[PDB]
Amino acid sequence: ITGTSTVGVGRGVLGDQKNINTTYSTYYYLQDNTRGNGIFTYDAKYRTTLPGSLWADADNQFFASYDAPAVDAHYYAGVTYDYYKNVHNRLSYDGNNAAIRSSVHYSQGYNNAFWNGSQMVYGDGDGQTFIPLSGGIDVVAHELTHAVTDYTAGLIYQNESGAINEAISDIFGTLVEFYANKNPDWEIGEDVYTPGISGDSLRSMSDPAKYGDPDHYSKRYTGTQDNGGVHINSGIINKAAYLISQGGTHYGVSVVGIGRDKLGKIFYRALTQYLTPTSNFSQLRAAAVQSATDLYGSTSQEVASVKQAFDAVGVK
Ligand SMILES: [Ca+2]
Ligand SMILES: [Ca+2]
Ligand SMILES: [Ca+2]
Ligand SMILES: [Ca+2]
Ligand SMILES: [Zn+2]
Repeated sequence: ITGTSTVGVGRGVLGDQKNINTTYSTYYYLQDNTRGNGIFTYDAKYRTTLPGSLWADADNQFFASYDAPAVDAHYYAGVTYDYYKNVHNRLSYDGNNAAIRSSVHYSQGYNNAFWNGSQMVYGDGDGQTFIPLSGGIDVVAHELTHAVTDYTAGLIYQNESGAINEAISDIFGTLVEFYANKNPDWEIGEDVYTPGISGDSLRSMSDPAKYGDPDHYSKRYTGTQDNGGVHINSGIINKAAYLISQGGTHYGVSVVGIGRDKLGKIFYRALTQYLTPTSNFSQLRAAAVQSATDLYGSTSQEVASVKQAFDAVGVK
């Protein structure tokens, strides 16, 4: 809508207070005009019809419990946008400042979130397996990253190329969590998963096997579930990415870590320059080696660590 840019305040899913960019025209709308062509947050009103209604509020204060998922979707989209702009010089997900749209309160008891090709969508959870999914900054950045991947490499959501697609989203969701300094870790979804149980998460990058996901290529899932295991086999790449950043010895293979900043630079380059819609794990390795080569030289420690990390998870 057309109006005056302003700033409101509210409380997120975890009860923390934050400022959010809104737009004023009779009502105050969740429309942030300070980033690209805008960040827009919508209310799906427990239906499955999308996008729903641009979020309208009478007084620019968002402290109602119904408000919480919208506050976080809107705010964390902004943070994710800032990460791509400040760190990788990328303007929104398409590189030309496309508007970012999210709907919250999607359906009833919906325990997922997703990018649907045009926008992000967040369930409220059922209150025991998940609380509202926009409460997790690694979740929001994971989904938004799917949009980045779709406009660049175009990795198909099937088999190995789909596992790569999921791992990239876990990797950048995590880097964005570290960027925001939001109690960062190498786990996925810990802030919104199982509010009854502390210390757990949906997936772990540092030790995928903790939840039954493979951490070596020899253990990859080869059946048909989950589109050929796109959320399962991602553990092999997540573990590789964790090793490149943090170092470690895994199945007897030792990796010298090069840290988060270089991990992000290497993977962002692989993603935007070398990967294609049908890339498999072996092609990911070549893309990553070539990226680190471009950036740091063929005899650098950085190239060496990328090679050892993929050797450690059995990807040749
Ligand atoms: Ca209000
Ligand atoms: Ca965390
Ligand atoms: Ca996390
Ligand atoms: Ca939990
Ligand atoms: Zn995903």
